[PDB]
Amino acid sequence: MFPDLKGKRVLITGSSQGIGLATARLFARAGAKVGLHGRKAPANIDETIASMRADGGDAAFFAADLATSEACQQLVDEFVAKFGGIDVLINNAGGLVGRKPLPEIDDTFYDAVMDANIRSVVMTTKFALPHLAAAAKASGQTSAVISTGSIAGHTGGGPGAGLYGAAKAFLHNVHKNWVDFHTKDGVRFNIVSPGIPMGRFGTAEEMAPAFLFFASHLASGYITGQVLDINGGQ
Amino acid sequence: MFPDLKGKRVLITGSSQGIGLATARLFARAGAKVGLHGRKAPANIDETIASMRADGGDAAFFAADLATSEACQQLVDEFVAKFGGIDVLINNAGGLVGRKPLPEIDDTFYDAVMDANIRSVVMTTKFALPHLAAAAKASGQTSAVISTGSIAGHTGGGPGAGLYGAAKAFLHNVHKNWVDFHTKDGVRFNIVSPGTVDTAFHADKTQDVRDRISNGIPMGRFGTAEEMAPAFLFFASHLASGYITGQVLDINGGQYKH
Amino acid sequence: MFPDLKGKRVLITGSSQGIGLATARLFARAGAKVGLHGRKAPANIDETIASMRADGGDAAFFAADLATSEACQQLVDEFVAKFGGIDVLINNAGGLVGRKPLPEIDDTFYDAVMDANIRSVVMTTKFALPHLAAAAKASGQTSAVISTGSIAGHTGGGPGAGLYGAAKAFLHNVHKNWVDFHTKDGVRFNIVSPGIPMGRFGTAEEMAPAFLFFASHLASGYITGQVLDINGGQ
Amino acid sequence: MFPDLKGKRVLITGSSQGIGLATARLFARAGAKVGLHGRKAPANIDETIASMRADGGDAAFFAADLATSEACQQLVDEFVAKFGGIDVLINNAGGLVGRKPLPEIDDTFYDAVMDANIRSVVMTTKFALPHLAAAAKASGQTSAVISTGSIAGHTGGGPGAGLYGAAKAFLHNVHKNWVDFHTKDGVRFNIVSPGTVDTAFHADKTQDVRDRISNGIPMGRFGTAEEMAPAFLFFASHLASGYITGQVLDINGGQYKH
Repeated sequence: MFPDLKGKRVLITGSSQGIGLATARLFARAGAKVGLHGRKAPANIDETIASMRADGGDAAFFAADLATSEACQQLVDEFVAKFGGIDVLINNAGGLVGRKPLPEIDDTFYDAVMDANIRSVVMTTKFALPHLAAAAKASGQTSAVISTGSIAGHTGGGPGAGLYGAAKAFLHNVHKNWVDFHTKDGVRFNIVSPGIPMGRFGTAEEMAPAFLFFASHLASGYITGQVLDINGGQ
Repeated sequence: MFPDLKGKRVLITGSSQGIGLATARLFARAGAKVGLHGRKAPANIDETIASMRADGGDAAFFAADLATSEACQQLVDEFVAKFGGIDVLINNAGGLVGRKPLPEIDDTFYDAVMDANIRSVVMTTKFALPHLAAAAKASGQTSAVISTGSIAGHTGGGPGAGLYGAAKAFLHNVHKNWVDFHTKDGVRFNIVSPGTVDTAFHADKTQDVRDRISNGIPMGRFGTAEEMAPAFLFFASHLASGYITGQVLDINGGQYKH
Repeated sequence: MFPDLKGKRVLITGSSQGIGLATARLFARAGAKVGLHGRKAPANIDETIASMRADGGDAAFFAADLATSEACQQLVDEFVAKFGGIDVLINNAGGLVGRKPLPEIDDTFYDAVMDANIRSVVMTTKFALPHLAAAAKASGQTSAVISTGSIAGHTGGGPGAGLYGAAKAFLHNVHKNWVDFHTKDGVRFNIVSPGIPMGRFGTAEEMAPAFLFFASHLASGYITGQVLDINGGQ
Repeated sequence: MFPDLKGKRVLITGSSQGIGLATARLFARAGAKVGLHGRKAPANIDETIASMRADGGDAAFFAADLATSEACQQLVDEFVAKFGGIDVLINNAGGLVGRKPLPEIDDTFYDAVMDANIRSVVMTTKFALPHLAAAAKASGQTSAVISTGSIAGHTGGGPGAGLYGAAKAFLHNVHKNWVDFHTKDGVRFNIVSPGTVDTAFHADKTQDVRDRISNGIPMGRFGTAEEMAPAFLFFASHLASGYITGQVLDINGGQYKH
């Protein structure tokens, strides 16, 4: 959607389905080289890659459970081995995991939610950072980190979702620290967050352009530390 | 920057210079029909209009002081008479008026700041609304209102700018009400909130002050007017942002306080 | 409710009824000298003053419509003529005025809401400031400004209440400027803001202690620029 | 500071020193029965307990590292065994652990910060909740949970403190969920969020750094632990704050960024 995305090396965690996949398809159309990721390879992964290549981009799939640091390191290393560097990281791995009210929150549930939603983002960003910085140094422009937030990161998680909302609030805040200390490395950090004034739920296609906007130096070069909610007024 | 902006009728208040102008230019490059506005025509207005038309857009200039409701209604009426409707309203008119500490804020100054920055936005949006709604009904998509906020609307105005910051905070909030009651009219309301931008707005600042500010911004400099523009087009494009409403997007290089 | 409120000179705008009056009664119990205010004197004003004096404080009533600057100046002057200075200003004048949707917002309604809710606060604070500063200089402690906000100043006004919510948001912000530029004058600026998790609406008595807390240097001497919502989780 | 605190059973995690201790002292002066807590007893613990008892309150010390759920459950159980129930929980345990830039954040450090600051609050609140609810049911009023946030939870952690700031932001948010689902249990949840306070927390800072910070704070200095305490009592008192829940109160002398 932006001319300066052509050839950009874009790693998108949690892109085997949903918003992540929709976003990956848009980047490929823009001519980007896209790292697809999930815990397991989709059965139709070859078709998806073929389509992304037909659309004028490139794609490769990487399997990993990003709940551990070693998996985050391996994903980054595999992606760089394939495409030679990183221009854009999209942290979209994560999710609800399950729903448990406070009296039912044990260690196993806590660890599941916190590792899936926070450790994944912190460690993947950590390992991607030197690559993102090197890319920005080489181009004289900016590299981009975009993490997926939630409306719950603003006003709290729903039933059984206390930890999920708070985990997303964590991400909103840690990005502020990353802005303060890594703007000097040429990396911009922004967040997209996929009763309702619009009277309907949003689609995956409606969440995707915002990711490309935040990824494009042309579009958003002076924009960092932002949280863009896509919620039809919710 | 987005293909669905071609032919869109875009009224941009405060677009003679600076952010408003840079934004107008980008819209015309996208093929939009742009209403340019200021209190009086700038010396370069013919050149500006020519460039916008060469780009495949269109442009017409409208003079108004939007401090009164009558001027807001007349601007909207004149714009509709020229272009036939409204798809996008950008409320960018406003300004400091001056810098006065609290002890020096008399009615003249208070009224000047409040009318320039708040009444202008409320009344211009009011008069544009039926047109924006009709356009959305006709297209089956959405029309857009985008208002210019400020970093000051989050963390407070600087020296003598207490009313200016608070006026911008007013705009940030009133948009929430408009989302709640006019989303059903097919209108999306969003805010672009510039930080410190290298425009006439900050031309009074000494080199020492500019340097001080620049050193405190993570990106190490003031923004440019051109760095503000893409966000407006993004919010104006149903293709790009059709499920986005009631957002405030800060363009500040990491800066959150004056 | 706090021992250091004894003898404090407390001007409370919009205190002839409701939250303002309830707050005034608490200050008088704490031994404060209280300026009561409304557009018109209540029919039972003499009884109210007598009660406040019986409770160990003092009270006087001042009539004014604070929609104009001259009325704000006159109120401050009358209060200082009566009590000799100002330690605490509570800006509680204001209100909805009426309910009009955007297409019905004309100049007369706009002016009504904006003057009642914003001009009143800006001008009363302006005229009270030199007195507040002199009081803080003399005691070596702090003087206090407390303005009444609303939940609407955070999440927007309800039906026909767009301007009211936004006016309260204005107050939230202008206080930040006043913190930046008048903390040096020994004045603290805070806000109290009187579907619902608690399953009930709040009372005037439940809104009052927060005002005394923010007014007491002992309780809140390092606290400024705050907004305390009293809404049962709303 | 409030008459209804007399006899209240108040568990304060991280109360050996600093803010937690100053808060504990003020509660005991109000006649409360206070649970003091740290990883190990401070040298002055007998003196502290003596002073609190002389004031007409009571105090007992409980050792725990609240990084594990087991330790949180044991603390709550031991407190209830001593005092018979819980009226107020103050979650003040936490800390930096260390300062590490993002490249240096390994699992050991991450786990240490996250467990110390988040798991501690989640698990201690979980185990205290049935007691807090029973106390509120019995009194016909409310019990209170107050957690210590931070300025950093709003605007981000400083050098090497990215996880600490974000952990505090986590606490600010999770309280919203607890309000939504446990208000019906008669428990109010509020946060006291200190700015820069003159405690052991900042003892590592050079004079140059302390001076720099102090000059940027509107009130011109770090806060004291004693300046934090009244807010906790305010939030703990049903008399004072019975209709107040889900609030975050910053005590920062006008400072909003590190």
